[PDB]
Amino acid sequence: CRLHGHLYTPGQEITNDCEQCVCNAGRWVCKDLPCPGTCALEGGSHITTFDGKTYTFHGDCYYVLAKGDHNDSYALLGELAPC
Amino acid sequence: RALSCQTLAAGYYHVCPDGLMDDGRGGCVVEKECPCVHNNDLYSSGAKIKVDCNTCTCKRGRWV
Repeated sequence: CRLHGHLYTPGQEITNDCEQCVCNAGRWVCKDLPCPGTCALEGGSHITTFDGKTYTFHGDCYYVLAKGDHNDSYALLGELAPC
Repeated sequence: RALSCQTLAAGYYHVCPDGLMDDGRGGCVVEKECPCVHNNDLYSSGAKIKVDCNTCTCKRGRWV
């Protein structure tokens, strides 16, 4: 197999970002690995969800940034207002 | 406690009296006859709209 250069033998394993793979007969076989997610609020208004999806809003209020769904788990808000 | 048919699932963390609430259209409305909003368009209860293969219905301020 090959992966950005190095010629991997048929049976050498590797650890990818969130998965680990093994070179099969010409193809890789990958098994998923746990890894967290991140939501970012940068600048005045730059929102990156846990699934990428970058966008800009420019709001003026308190907003539900992220709240647990069951009944009570938690609730993270934020104040995006003109400055 | 002042709901507006847009903060129903918000939580009301931080005019219409108890019971009746604002609908975003005008005077206060009951929860059953609360309208729906989609793409900045206000649709009354029982309205029908399709999404590319399906059909929807504004039932109680939500879409079925």
